[PDB]
Amino acid sequence: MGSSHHHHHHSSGHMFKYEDIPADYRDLMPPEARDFLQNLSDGDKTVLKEVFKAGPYKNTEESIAALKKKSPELGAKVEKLHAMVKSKIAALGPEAKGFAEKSIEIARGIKARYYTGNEPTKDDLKASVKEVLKLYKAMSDAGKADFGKQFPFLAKVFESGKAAKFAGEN
Repeated sequence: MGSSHHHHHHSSGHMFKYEDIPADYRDLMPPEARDFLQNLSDGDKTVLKEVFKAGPYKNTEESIAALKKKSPELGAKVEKLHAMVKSKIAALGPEAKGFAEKSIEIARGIKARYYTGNEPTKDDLKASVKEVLKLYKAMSDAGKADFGKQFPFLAKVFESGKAAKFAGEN
């Protein structure tokens, strides 16, 4: 008698799959930030949530550090990825930089709560891009265009309104 006569698996079955994310929204994220969850598999995904649910991190480098401790290579995998991103945001002006290191915080948070097991509903993602538009619409034109140099892929979908049709137009 016992739980053996009940369902099996409860805390070892749920696993984030990048293929299960609303593809409309995966279109709204940079290809570089996709390559990672293209290549990243179950075993490593498992440890992301350990870093996330522990925290807290005033910066992503703390998470990179935590990842280097828990999964050495994985920390390097996220490092190189985030480093490139930083290199571009480094080339970004104050206005667009403020948007970058805040909109990505939203976008990353979505696929970060995918890691944790707190999978967002379809309407949660709307909220995500909604604020990036709330910010991006409010930026000065020159700053909006300058964001298109450091992150052309995102500027693309923002100008075309692809993200707009996702948020419900800001």
